Amino acid sequence: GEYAWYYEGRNGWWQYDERTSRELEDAFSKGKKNTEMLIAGFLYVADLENMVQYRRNEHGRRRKIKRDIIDIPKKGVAGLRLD
Ligand SMILES: Nc1ncnc2c1ncn2[C@@H]1O[C@H](COP(=O)(O)O)[C@@H](O)[C@H]1O[C@H]1O[C@H](COP(=O)(O)O)[C@@H](O)[C@H]1O
Repeated sequence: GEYAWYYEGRNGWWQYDERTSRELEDAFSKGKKNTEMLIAGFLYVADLENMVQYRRNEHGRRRKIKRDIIDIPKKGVAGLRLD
């Protein structure tokens, strides 16, 4: 039973990078309703009640997030395609 964090792409799921995934897991484990993440130098909000992420300070997409097993189909990790 091993788990990872994922964010929605247009037609699939991407796994979060290792550091961010650990931060999400910490926040989830403490019962936090939300947390902030640094993604490529930009601040994002992870809303753990509604299970969505979005950029903190400027416009962007709302992406679904989920916590699921490692052994699911996925597109890659943090924008780096699996080959
Ligand atoms: N948690 C994250 N980790 C890495 N990159 C991210 C993340 N959140 C946003 N970005 C990137 O930040 C940009 C703006 O996202 P927005 O509007 O939400 O703030 C996007 O390019 C985001 O990257 C995604 O989309 C790419 C295409 O994936 P397809 O739809 O073809 O599956 C792919 O690189 C994928 O990683």
